[PDB]
Amino acid sequence: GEKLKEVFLMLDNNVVECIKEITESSRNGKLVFFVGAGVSTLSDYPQWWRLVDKYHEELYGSPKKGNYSSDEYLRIPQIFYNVKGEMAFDGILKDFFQVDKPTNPIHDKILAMNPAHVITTNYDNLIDTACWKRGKYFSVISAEEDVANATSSRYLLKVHGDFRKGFKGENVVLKEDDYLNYDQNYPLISNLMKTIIATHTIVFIGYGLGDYNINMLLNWVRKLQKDSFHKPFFIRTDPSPIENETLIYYENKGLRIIDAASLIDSNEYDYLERYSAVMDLLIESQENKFITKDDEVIDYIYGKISPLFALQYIRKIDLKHVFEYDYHFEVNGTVVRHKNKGFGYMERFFELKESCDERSKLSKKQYERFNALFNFFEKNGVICMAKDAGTLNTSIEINSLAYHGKYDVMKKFIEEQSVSIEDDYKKAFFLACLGRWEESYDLYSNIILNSIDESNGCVYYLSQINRYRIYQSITQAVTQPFTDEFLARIEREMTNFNIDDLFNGMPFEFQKKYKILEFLSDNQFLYDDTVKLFELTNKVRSEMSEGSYSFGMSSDIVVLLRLYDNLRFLYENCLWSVSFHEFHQYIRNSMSLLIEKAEYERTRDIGFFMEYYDFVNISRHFKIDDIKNLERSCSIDKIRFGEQEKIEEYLVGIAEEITKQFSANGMNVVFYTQFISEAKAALYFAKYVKLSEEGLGKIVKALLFYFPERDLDIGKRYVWLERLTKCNELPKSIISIIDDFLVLQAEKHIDQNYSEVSSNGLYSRDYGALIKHFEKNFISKRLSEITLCLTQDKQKQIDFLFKLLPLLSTNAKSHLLSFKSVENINDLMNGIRIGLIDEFTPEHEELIIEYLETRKVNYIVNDYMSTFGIWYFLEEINNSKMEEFIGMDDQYDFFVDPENFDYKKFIPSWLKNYNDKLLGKIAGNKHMKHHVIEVLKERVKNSNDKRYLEILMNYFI
Amino acid sequence: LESKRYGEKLKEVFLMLDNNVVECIKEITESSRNGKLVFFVGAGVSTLSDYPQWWRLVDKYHEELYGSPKKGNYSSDEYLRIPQIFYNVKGEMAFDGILKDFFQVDKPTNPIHDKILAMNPAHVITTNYDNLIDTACWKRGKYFSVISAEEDVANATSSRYLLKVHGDFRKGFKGENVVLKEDDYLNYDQNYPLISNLMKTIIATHTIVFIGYGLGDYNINMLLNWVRKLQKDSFHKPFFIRTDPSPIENETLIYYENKGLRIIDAASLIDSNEYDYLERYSAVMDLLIESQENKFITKDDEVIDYIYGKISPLFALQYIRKIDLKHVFEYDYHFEVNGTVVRHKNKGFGYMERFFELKESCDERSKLSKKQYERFNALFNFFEKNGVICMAKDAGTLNTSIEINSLAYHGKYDVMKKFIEEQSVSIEDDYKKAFFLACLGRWEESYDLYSNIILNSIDESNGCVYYLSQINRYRIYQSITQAVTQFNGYKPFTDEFLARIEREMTNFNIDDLFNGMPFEFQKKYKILEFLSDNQFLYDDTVKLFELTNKVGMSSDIVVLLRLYDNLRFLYENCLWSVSFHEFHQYIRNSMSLLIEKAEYERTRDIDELGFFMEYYDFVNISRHFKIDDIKNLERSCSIDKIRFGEQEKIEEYLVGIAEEITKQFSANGMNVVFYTQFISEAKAALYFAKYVKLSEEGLGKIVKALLFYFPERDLDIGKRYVWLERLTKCNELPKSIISIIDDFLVLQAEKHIDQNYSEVSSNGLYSRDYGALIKHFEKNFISKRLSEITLCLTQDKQKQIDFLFKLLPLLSTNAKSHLLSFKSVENINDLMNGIRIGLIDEFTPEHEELIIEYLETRKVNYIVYMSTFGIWYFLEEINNSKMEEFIGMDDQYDFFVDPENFDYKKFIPSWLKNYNDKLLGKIAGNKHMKHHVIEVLKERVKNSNDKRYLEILMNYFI
Amino acid sequence: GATHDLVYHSKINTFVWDVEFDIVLELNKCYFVKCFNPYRINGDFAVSSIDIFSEGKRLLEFNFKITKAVHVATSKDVTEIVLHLSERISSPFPIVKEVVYL
Repeated sequence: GEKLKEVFLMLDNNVVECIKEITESSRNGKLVFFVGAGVSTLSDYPQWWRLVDKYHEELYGSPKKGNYSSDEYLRIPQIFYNVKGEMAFDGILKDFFQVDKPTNPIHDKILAMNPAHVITTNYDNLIDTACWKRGKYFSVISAEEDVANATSSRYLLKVHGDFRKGFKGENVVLKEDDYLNYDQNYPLISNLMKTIIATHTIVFIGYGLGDYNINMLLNWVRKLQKDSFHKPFFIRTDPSPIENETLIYYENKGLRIIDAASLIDSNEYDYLERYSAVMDLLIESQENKFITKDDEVIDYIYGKISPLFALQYIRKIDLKHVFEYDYHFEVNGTVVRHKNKGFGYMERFFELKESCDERSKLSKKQYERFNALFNFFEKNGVICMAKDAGTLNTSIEINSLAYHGKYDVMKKFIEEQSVSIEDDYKKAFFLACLGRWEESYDLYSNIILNSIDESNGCVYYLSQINRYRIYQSITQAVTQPFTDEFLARIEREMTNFNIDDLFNGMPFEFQKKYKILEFLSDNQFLYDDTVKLFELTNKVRSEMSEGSYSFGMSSDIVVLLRLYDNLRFLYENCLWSVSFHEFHQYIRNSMSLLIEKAEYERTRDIGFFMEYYDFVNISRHFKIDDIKNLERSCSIDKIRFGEQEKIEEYLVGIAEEITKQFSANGMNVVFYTQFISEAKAALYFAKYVKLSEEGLGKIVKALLFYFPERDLDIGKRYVWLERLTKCNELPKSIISIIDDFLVLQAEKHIDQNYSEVSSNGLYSRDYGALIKHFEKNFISKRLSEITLCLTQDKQKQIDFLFKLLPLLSTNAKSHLLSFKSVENINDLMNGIRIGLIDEFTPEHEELIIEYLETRKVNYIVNDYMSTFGIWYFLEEINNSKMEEFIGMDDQYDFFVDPENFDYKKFIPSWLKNYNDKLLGKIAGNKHMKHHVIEVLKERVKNSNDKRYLEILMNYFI
Repeated sequence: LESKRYGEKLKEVFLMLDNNVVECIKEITESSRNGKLVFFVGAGVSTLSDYPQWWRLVDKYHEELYGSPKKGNYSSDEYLRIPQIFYNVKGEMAFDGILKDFFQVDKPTNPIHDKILAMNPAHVITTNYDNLIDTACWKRGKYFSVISAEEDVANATSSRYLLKVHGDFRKGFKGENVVLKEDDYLNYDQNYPLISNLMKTIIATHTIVFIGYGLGDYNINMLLNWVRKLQKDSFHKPFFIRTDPSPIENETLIYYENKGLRIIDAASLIDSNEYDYLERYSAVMDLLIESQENKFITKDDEVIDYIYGKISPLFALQYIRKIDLKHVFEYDYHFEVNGTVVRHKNKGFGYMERFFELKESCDERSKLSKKQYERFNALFNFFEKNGVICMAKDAGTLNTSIEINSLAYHGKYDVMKKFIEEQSVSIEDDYKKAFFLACLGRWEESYDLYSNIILNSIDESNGCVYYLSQINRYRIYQSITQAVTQFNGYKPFTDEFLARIEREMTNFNIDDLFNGMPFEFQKKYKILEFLSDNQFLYDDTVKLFELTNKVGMSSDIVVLLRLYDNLRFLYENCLWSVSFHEFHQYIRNSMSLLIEKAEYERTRDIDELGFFMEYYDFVNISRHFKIDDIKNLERSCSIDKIRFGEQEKIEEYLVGIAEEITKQFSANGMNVVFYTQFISEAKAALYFAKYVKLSEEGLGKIVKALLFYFPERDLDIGKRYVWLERLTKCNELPKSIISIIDDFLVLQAEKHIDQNYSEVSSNGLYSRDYGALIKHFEKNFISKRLSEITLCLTQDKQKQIDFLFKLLPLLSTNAKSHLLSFKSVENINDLMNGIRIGLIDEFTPEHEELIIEYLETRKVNYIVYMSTFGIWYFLEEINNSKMEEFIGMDDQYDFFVDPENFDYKKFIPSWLKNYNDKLLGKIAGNKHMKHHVIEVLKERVKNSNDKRYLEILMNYFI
Repeated sequence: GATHDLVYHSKINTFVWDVEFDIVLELNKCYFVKCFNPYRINGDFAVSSIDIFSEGKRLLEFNFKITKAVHVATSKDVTEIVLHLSERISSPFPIVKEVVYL
């Protein structure tokens, strides 16, 4: 090896580039060997001059010894065939050629090169015997009836016949007439031979530079053009070195001779180590020891990287596949060696990087190639090795208008003039991201029809995948916007288009130079990342259940800076493949693990600061029930949210997009359904940000007024307004907004049958409560004027302005209570919910007696019953009649009779639902304390909620 | 309308064919699927979208040469001599001018230059001079290497050819770029050497379809002379599609059929006018496009052959998953794992629905043919074996109880070693032997015999023995590599071995194993490609994530009967690819979800506040968990209230583990490659063994194969005490376990006869505890042998005296007299062994002062056994006022010596799972201990899944 | 400077971190492991049993003024931080080298 590395250094400049071409064609599959009869005469198989001597022996007698010339090799077997016959000819064949010689190792080294085809001029059966011992299947095409009867696309093309069907002289090409009548006896093997020759790279491995077969291939290749073809390579293994004139003569005649005696030094009768000398120096397709200079590592890296300048970002996790499996690139820019049994070409590249004294000694164009590669590796975030690197940086930048939700400029970028196909590829991704799928499918089809002239298999392929995923978005759309002409042609051309057959039907330039673009046509994209989340999900949850507060190094950097490379390959390369929900569960379990880790490692008596990118993912990929799962478990209010000028402009970006789209007419039903989920999940997680007065006042106004119904109910807005007004404080502008909302609701009740459909049972009354929760001395002027212009009729509006009764003036309450009084339960339970009854007159409790009597009519064959048992429990009700309704509610019977209630019928809940005077008079009891403490204990076990613990600490113990 | 008139009327045309047209539709479409369909597009499809025909030019070539146009309608080769005489008399600057006049036009393509492209052909060869094909190729987004001159063949960019075989006009309208003159047809095979060879190589390596010609047409005759110079059907016959007005004579349909063509006529299929070609070309090329429709199965003897086409290669496999069978058939019929087929898209014939009806009801079964009946018998056995029974409509009895019947799954070693030493009769026999050798750790004969398999599956035609032996050989290579990276880089393999396995497995890409195969292993075995990567458990894992969220009818059947199909494809097909740890986490999260579900749905009194655990529900916990994972299950969910069945099958499994420990560790049996695999299963299997009620021979052969034969460095002396405790808290010691543990302690007593034997142990548990357990179930036990050992005891051997003072209550009275004629109390360790075997009832005040000097040396610690002194001070054993001086040294000593000055946020979440009933109960009989320990118990009933803190806080505090 | 390996187990109030003490209880290379046995049958009243090593168990009188504490494989003695953590946390053996967690 090392002495052959000295032979590697001891070559002319043609042998080395021929090693490059032979091995790169062995990698491409464009290497065809043409195996001869100098490799099959080692493992000695009876040579032809031996038979012509015997053909001279039984024909004339007295063997010649006047050493055999040219075509006299072929006329002595011919004169014989015309004088003696064929039953003697085919008998001498059966004598000499019916042997079994075991193969030499140089019928195996040809096979160890992985050739595309193997053509041979050998009559024997030693190649396929050598092919049989490696487990390789070759379609042995040795007669003319085998060509379309061939089974595999790998050929063992025995071009001069064979002896597998009998030792007769009619199955092979031995006589002189069989060489003259060859192109009319053998029509298909000849064409298939000379089609391989002009569509591959041919290497001769068994011949001499006489050898009439080679001359038959050198006449035909001389009848061709100005290098239509590629020159065949001849590998000459002879004892004497070649004359220089016959190395120039055959080089223009078509061959390119690699001599084997001008590379080593040996004896006269040892062929096996000349064949081994070239075929141990050609096998090094793995070794590639050609980069021993500082101007050849820069060209190796300019070979495996420089096609990838059309992409705008490449993941590190994909870059350990770009280079074969050495150099696992960690996501912090630190390269670790993995196997690399050879040259540290990356390690050499960093040394001819930053230190400039090795950089000046480069060539001219090698310096420019170094500049482009330095910009490339600097851009993607690869900086150094892992040894001399302690400053590993952070803060990635997805800089794409589609990620930041900055619509606002996309609509401005689309209406500009297009100057490129990469420009139209961004416009088509923006149109697709804006819901305008018709111009997207049209313009993506314009991309796949305009990427035919240029040579770029990463615009075409990725526009294909995006067109297929927008097809799945149209299909998933219409199964729940577009004309019926559209749905026909998109369900006409996307039929039978297999996505898994998109990658393996491409030219070889898009097979290896862009090999990382195949995890995208399936969901093998997030595989490694997800299986490196499962272990970390173990690793940080096994140490939460034993209290192992690691004082050393946290592992959140592994999750948080490997998620961010997934969101950056898609949006920076403008890929529509974001409409799949395994990305969503990856982000939900990722960010959920990061929040539980950051909250667990906060109360630890012995980062994750939530910047801008830590909010877009929660907004776009969660649901409202998922955020509620986070708030039930881990208190996110003790997090210290930064970038509150960037999340604020994001949320007023959401607020202005609700504002613009829902003012007169702006809603596409394909963009509304995408966007309104982000506007919902984004505005529920908006309590954690400290907004301004213009920040809050433009979100609250774009939630109460412009956020459309059927997706946010009137009482469903109350939770959201409550959160956004428990973080901040109402600066006499939110009061003006909610006041203007209630005046708007009051004027919608001027007609009948308006009923304020609401799930929660929360209504405009609660908005009035909140106003008199921060602004105790508030008097609405407009509601006062509405109630002062009130008449005998319009019974709905009177009830609405009795629910909102504390927001009125004194003349308004006089004229207003000149119409209503207490006549039923609903006016009573609105009566003490706005405050205007202080003590019960005993007609109220008897009215409750008739109401619960109708509840007895229920039990014989909106529940207000527990609010009567608790009024009986807090000593408001003064009656001995109300204890008769036992066995009707478990929560009424919990309070009217707290010694006969069966306490395994006590619900795990009901304790998160009680105030401070009730929880505290439950605690001021005996059996309520005894059993409610047990309920609180077992449901502090089987829950992740922190509220039951607060009840049991602050009130019971 | 058009789909129900042209389509359904064409389905009447489908019924109205001879038997040759239909099989030609089958061959043309299956070659369009294979990629062996080559169209040879002509000049009858490019004269629609009218492009100036040649007889128009020869007429003009006759006009400026002679004058007075002929009208004596043009014959044969006179088409070619009038452009030739011109070229010899008028010149070439007039020839190439008439070409520039007529051929320089731009005619937009017809839809039948697009229907040829809608067939997805492998190659497109054409004899057209124009540029309408590639214009039609440009509007579909297809890239063809337009090879129109001889310098284009190796200068071609893609392997899809638009082979313009007669020249082109893209480089100028000259008569030298095309084949138009008569001399250009004579001098064609010497002016055009490479396009001709590449043409006639495609013809004899594909299926050729002619789509634009007539049965005159000298080009076709040039291809019919050459194909006549061939052999006895070396080649395949070209198909001619003839679209002419008149129907063909029967004699010219017989004549050209033996000359080499196979004519599909287009006027013997429809009925139309004289001058309408576009709907004859449409009539055959709308009837040929139906590669998706396959409306050929409208009989009850053709659905059985469709199913015998897509299933019958898969009889060499021994099991196929249902989840893979929805990929075997294209994406209709989602097979649910209970044998219930649901329709998914299936816009056509219910061939499975028809197959079940010609199944069980026999009155449709009798009317089959002879060989179709045998094909039905084989397919019935196949679908019956894998567990597919019916549809989802008329099926309420969906069955259960799968059967992984493989010797390697059940851990039945015992017969593998007997099966391997038999005589081999097949390659499927050697494939099982090689999987058994690989499963027995004998990896050298495995890699040798797998290499013998990949060298012996060259003669037969089976790409599922070869491919799977390849994957197994690669995963055993990763097992050798992962082995030696812990072993060397205890000599398992020689250095000759590690060289050749790191010589041939270099540069073998696993992802290039599948896409380098013949096309028979590309589609007929398409489900064998999720195995070369870890896309095997993808769908199952992403249908666990939702159920993990989600948890009448329970949903445990969805998890428990989809796991079991994963363990059955690998072991029944004898696959070594079980050495990866995503399978493990899938089983751990699966079985962990099933146990938490089955335990959660057990205390449910309905208004709130199966999984019977048979044999297969134990092998997976054993082989795939760890001991800390089982402890995570026992900390959260009480598995003791589960009602474990098959306790004659789990018992024979665990005594199978016990006998394999017994045999291998008796004199010499341990291969270091099989020991490391097996001893993890023997550990995780014997920790989960408390839940099974064993016999006396069942327990007595596990306890003996744990105390005696289970080797050290993997189970410590005090580490065995937990395991023996569990296995003797489930059962009761029937005076045979007592004999085992007694024989163990006599064995340990005789190992202390020499010095420096120290009983290395992590837990601090020792042989004393074994003595305690013996006098925990057998209060009146007297060991005879330990009595004799202590009676033959002398002044020396100080280790053995101490050992037989830790085991002091297991002695006789003469043994304790002669034994306590040597020892007394001189330090802390003899005192805290003194009251741990029971022989001190009350403290004499020299003991407490000895504790004073001990804790004084603890003061020597704090200047630059303690909690057991503070608790003895707390349970009113210590009578001293000196011991309260050591404050600020332990938080648990200061919890008991001073329970009003201890800062109770320094009170550990634990320490309450560690106290007895007299301590927990005198903690509870206090004021501030109750006040703060109840708060600790409350917050750690919140932030824990353990059920023990709740038991403390219920049973002692409230 | 070895705080990248310092782990704080909080159910026994210790600091699992591989050091090798040099003590006067005069000994060299002494490391401590600690157990967490929940229901140790008969084995006094405690949570945690120290199991002192000196390349093998020590077989206990109990002094160990630690004079030279040195971190394994990233040396240059860490005695200052060990006395600091001994100053804050008041338990037996605040630096423990392994925890069993029974």
